[PDB]
Amino acid sequence: KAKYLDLKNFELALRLRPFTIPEEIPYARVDVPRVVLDRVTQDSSIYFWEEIRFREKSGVYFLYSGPREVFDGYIAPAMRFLGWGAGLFEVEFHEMKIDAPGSEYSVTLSNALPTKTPVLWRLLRKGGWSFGRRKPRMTFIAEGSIVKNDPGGMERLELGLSHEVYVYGLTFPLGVELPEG
Amino acid sequence: TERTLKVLSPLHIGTGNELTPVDIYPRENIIHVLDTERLVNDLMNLGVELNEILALLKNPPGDAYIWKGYIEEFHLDPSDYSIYTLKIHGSMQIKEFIKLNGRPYIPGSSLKGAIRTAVLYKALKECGDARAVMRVVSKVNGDVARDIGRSEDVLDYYMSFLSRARIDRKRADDLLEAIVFGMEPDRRSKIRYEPKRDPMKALIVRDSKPVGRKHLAVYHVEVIGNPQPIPIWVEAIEPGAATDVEIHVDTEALRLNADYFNGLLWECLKERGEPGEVFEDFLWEAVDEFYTAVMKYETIEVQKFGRYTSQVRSFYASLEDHSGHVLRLGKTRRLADGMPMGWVVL
Amino acid sequence: PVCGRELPEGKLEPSASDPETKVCPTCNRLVSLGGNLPKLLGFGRTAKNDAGVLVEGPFSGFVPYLQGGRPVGEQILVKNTLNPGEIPESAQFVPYFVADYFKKDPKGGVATFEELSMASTGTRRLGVMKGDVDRLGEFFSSMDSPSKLATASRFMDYFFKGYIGAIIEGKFGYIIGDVPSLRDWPEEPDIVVVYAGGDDFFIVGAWDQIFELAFRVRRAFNAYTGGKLTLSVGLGYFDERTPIYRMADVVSERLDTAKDEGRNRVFVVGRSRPLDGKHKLSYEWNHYEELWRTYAPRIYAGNGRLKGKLESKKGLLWKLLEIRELYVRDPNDVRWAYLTAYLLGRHGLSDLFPELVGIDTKAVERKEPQPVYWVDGVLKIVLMAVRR
Amino acid sequence: MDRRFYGKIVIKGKIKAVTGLHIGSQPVIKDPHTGLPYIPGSSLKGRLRSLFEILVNSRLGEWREKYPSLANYSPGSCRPDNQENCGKFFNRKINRGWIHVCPDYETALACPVCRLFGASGKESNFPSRIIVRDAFLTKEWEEKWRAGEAITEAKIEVGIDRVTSQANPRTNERVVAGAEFEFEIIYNVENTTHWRDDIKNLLTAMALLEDSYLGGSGSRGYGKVKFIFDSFEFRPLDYYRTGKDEDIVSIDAREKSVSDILSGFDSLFSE
Amino acid sequence: RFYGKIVIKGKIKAVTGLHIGSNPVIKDPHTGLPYIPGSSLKGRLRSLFEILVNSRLGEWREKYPSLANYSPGSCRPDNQENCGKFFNRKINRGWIHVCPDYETALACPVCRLFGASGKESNFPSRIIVRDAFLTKEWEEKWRAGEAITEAKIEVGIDRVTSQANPRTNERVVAGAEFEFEIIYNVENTTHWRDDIKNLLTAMALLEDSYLGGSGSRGYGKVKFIFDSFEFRPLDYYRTGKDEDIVSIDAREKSVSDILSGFDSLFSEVEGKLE
Amino acid sequence: QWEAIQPYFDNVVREAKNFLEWSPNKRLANAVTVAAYLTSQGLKTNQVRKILDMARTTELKVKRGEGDIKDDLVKMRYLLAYTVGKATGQSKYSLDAFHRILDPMLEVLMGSPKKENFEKFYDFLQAVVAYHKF
RNA sequence: GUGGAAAGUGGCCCGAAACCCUUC
Ligand SMILES: Nc1ncnc2c1ncn2[C@@H]1O[C@H](COP(=O)(O)OP(=O)(O)OP(=O)(O)O)[C@@H](O)[C@H]1O
Repeated sequence: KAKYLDLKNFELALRLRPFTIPEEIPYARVDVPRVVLDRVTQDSSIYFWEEIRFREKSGVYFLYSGPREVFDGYIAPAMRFLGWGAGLFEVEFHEMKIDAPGSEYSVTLSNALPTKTPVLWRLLRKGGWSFGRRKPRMTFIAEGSIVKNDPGGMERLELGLSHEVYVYGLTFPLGVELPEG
Repeated sequence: TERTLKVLSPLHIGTGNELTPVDIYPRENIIHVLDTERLVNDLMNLGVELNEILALLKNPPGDAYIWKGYIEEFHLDPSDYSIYTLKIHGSMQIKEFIKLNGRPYIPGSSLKGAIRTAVLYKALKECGDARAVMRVVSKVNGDVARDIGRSEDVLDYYMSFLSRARIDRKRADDLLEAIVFGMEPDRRSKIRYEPKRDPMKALIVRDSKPVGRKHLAVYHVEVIGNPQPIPIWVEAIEPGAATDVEIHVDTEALRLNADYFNGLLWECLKERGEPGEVFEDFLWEAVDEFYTAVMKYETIEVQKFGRYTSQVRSFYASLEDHSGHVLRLGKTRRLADGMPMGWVVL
Repeated sequence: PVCGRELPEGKLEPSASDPETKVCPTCNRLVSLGGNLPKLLGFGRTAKNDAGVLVEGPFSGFVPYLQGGRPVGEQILVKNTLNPGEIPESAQFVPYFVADYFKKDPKGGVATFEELSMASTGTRRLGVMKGDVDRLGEFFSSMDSPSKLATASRFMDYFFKGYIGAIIEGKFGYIIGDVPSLRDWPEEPDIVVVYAGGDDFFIVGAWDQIFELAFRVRRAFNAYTGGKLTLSVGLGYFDERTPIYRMADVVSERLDTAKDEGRNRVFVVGRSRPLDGKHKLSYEWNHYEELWRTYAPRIYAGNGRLKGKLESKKGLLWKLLEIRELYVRDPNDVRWAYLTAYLLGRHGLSDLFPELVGIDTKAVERKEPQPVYWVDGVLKIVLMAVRR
Repeated sequence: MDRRFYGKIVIKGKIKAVTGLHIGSQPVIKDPHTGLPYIPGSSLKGRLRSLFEILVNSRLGEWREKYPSLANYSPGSCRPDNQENCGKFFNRKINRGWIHVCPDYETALACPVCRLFGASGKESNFPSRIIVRDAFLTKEWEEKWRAGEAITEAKIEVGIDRVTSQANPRTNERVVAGAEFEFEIIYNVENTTHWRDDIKNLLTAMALLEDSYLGGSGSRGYGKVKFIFDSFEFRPLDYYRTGKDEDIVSIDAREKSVSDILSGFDSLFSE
Repeated sequence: RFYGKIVIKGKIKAVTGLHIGSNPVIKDPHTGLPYIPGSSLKGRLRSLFEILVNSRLGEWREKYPSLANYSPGSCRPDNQENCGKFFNRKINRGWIHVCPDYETALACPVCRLFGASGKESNFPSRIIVRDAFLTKEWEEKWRAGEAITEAKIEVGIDRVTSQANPRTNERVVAGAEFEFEIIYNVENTTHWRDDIKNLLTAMALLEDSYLGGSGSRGYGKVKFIFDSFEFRPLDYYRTGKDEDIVSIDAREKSVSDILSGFDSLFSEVEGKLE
Repeated sequence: QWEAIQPYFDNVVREAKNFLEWSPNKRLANAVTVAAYLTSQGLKTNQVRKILDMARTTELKVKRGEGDIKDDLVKMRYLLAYTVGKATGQSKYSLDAFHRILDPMLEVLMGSPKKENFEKFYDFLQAVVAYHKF
């Protein structure tokens, strides 16, 4: 059940210290049995299409390690552009701090497409239609593994549209001292 | 089916939420029934309560004279707080007539009950023999029917079952009503009154129109069978307050669903042809038979009244000279000034 | 659409169904394997390019040894027996055990979900059970010989590969005894073992027998290890058209929640709970079997019919959940034990819930939840049993 | 096969019930917050539908070509033969009772009850074309309940049978005689020739409900609803798409004895 | 292009409650509250509008030119897709309207306001129906109890035995504002006026028909009291200190908002227009 | 049958007449015993049913009907003593046990208290009712 | 340049059947 941790149990979940797991996880992966209807008559057709569902005061966040000029020029206007119903969205910027020790080998914090450098990593498989024609499987490292033998795994160009879709996967470090391996 | 209900005798229909001596003020033999909510609401302001006085009604009852004439110390109105007035025929509690926004009316459930008793009477009378009862009781778990077959009529069967042992109320009350009006095989008494079998659901008895309050009064009651103190007074309708009523028959219920309806009334009314036609004549003639047989009991019960009074004789002389249907809404000694209680003609 | 193998080219071939949906060759072979799965006697491990090779492997293909054939690839994987019998003296007879039990249809083949949940005594819902043996990884860091490890693994695996078909078939009744009995345990149950092996076991079927199977498996396993080990079990009830991946991701989360919150506990039905860490979603087995010995024979008769007192007043137990929702929305208030008696006084049933009427100080002493929290897991399983 | 509506004639109700009203629940039926009496739509719709199909059960012998899909039935009852379809004008085992449901579309499209109260079953399930609003107590009686003068007075009956009358009583808590229930009723209008023989087919049922009861123990009172209409107006698609504050309004003088404003149905009407 | 995201924000009063089901119970996500799922609002809001244009297809026919090859009907008699009656899309039992190509569904007035898919079509729905979520009056009303749902029992009364049977429903309490919202993309500025007039037409088909489950016998009768028409043209995102339209709020009846104040509300948005 | 601890529990409620700022188990732990004495005597429901309707109507007047129960609380206070005066013989010997609680409660609780203050009394009013049957 | 794009948990259902607030 090692899924997610508090920050105070993350500055010392690395650096070889006895962290503690949390349990107040804001998930309701519920099984909403949606639509059944024909325009004239009955329809039976219970097709599920489950979704995620949150707590009373919770919400997603993500990070940004970059210069604030580039943030407020592209991403910060875009994070209020995003706000069938499941696009419910109100944006509130913030700052944060992480203790993050010496940078021999450390976390990626993203989904990751590495440059051939495997160190202790959950594998992922991410589809995505992305304007029509089905994107390939594009094997990924999951959220938070450790590839720090000088990463910089570039974004991958794809095919199918007029202008190319090119998929993310380039990562940013943190600080870990891992025991051995 | 608009019918007209004329009232022959004193008539009393009453809930049990009685009038209290905190409501009565007997004055000049005319009772002004008060409204104590408005009186309490207009006796604190520009008055007194001492934190207790208007809520001091754990005092003993009666004594209306002081209860107005000092609290109305030429300070309140005499009877503006009265909702209505009555007429004393005859200083304690009063049984209230069943009202509707302060207006008396005959409830149709009482009329339906006084008709259905007559329907039970003619159903046991003109069809109660063993060559009409056992033929139906054998169709519904006839272990009762072989006990019926020892007698030539179900009257002696129910006189047996009533005089049997283990008699409670819930099983022994409704059994004759079940045998007449339809039953169901259940493990309790080998039959059970499933009441949806009854053709009385094809009979509709509306509630009456509001009777006028100026023919509403309060009458004395004697019950001369015991030397117990009986200063009992009932709200009542004056004989002469001709009200209206609406009551009819659904032939479009029996005419469709004529198989599941069973029972001794249904068997006794299938005999007279189409049950849509003869049901109304059966209930009217059941009224005409039963409210004459009650007189037949009553014309020898005259010495059993206790008071051989000429009012009872002059009422019985007129009881069988009417152009409608006479009925009855409620030691046998209930009398209002000697007159009987609850006799109306329709 | 069938597999999540999810990267072929146009190699995928539509067959064995309505032939308009293109389908991977693995699941082309696999439904054909299922069509031989009742009559299958074993497999034969040969090279990948022989005759009759149904499935492949990393090194070797397999030939399905049916009831008459004679395959050979120098190894024969024979199912659920130790007598080789009618196989030649050239190949290596390799036995393997599989919990195989499944309800045959009128033909003899495997019943589907729609074929199974029609035999539900109550609502039409599919029961899904997913278990685990508890603290078993610590149990194999304590055996200090290859002999002890071999015995302690083989005796454990023989339960979840050979004993399961005995307990489903109705045996071991001399020690199982009074489990929660929703119905009569039939000759052929509506129980299909999907995957039982190693420690865990995953069994789908009709929920009225899934429920009895959970307690039968637990009490026979309590007999089988002599009480030194325990098993966790998640349970779930779904529609018959519910996808199997949600049907497993629900019971895996439920098994993990019953795993986290006491390690030896069943998850009978998903109940509402407050958020304070004092109300646990799971149930101890000595708690739940106690409760079903307490509240079920008072209010529930046998075979899908309610008790003669609650007969024709069958909307009574529904009102207790509406009562219990007040305790769910707040634990500190005290309206629940009052309105319970307000319900039970109106129907004359004075004695059927003596624990729910008076708030017990014994539970609020040691910060345990109130006795109306635990009874709804005994209510809803009766409420699913007599629903129409 | 088409729904194809253009229409929604509406009637604005006003059922001032006289001589009591007892609709039941778990006692009168106000579950929401403003404790009150109200008539919950479905108790009016079902009492309309069962009474109308009782009329059609006796009067099928003469329509019988008009509404042609009615001619697949008998005026009997499916009570003895306990099959879910028998060929009589009663089918559709709900749990133990029987209601009229045409299990097809095209047989329900012509049926004179089922074209106005909806089908169900295998693959068919006709939309009911009528919309029966929940009748809430009017603002006048709300203001006359805030000022005291209480509504929903109780009433006690007894079971005084023909035995020694130890009659166990039972309170009922009916609504007071005289209660404007602010009713509203909407009928979807589709394909005009299918229309004029529908609301004229509908009101007769309400006329029968004006003679019969609704709401509970109506064999001993508790009915007499008196649908004193208010609107009789019609809301075409010519302003649901473009709302210019215009409408085609009829007259609500007292009532109709038997369809006196049948001529005024088609006053400004083409759809 | 994109010059869009009109926000219709409002409150929907269920005058007789709702029964958006899932005993049948309402959708209750994580706190025990009920809510209108935005799926059901969009779905009923397209059924009413699709049957409106089913009646009205033969006469518009020049405006919205792609809605001319239909000639009304359902394709359930001739069991095939792409049959020119009005609507094919056989899902499992049902038949809904979706234009099977993008080039057609740039002009079908229902389909270009709730989208199209199938094979090689992929039209986005141009609308975002946010789920409505129990505005802060009835949230604080709920905190002291107040019983936000209501168990309501109906029966199937027979006529030959007059028996009955419990069919409980558990609907939402009659009278509850829900904090209703609508977000709409305003691509193709020449389409926009008729488009939001059509969305207001479909919303005006509500308040006179059933939302939410077992309607036509009660259980519907909703009312949109929508306050603030907004606009987010192209400067609310690159900036957002100021400069967006806020319309009149208080007593805007939707059967009167549709045009009797709409062109007095349209012309301010004509002031930006870009 | 009846024993003196039960009128002494009634006397704890009547002499400790203040329950308004007390614990929510001080209500329920006494309300059983109160009703126990109230079911040790007869106290059938239908004469108490006139009281409870005045509670529930004023409870709806609490639930956004007015500011408080100022004038209508008197008829709640009046009708108790009215039922006491109406009660005769086998009832006034018994019904005063229900009477001796609501008058000394509502004495100072006709201080025009808050709706949150009166709700703590209405919960006790409900709290007496079910243990008639239990 | 979003594991996407179109997808009302819907259709049908009287809380109904019977019951004198009255006797001793
Ligand atoms: N039949 C078996 N024979 C040998 N080893 C087994 C068997 N079943 C399970 N195991 C071992 O158990 C390990 C995982 O089991 P599991 O995680 O259930 O152990 P556990 O101690 O119960 O842990 P948890 O309580 O977290 O589930 C595997 O490494 C596997 O080798």
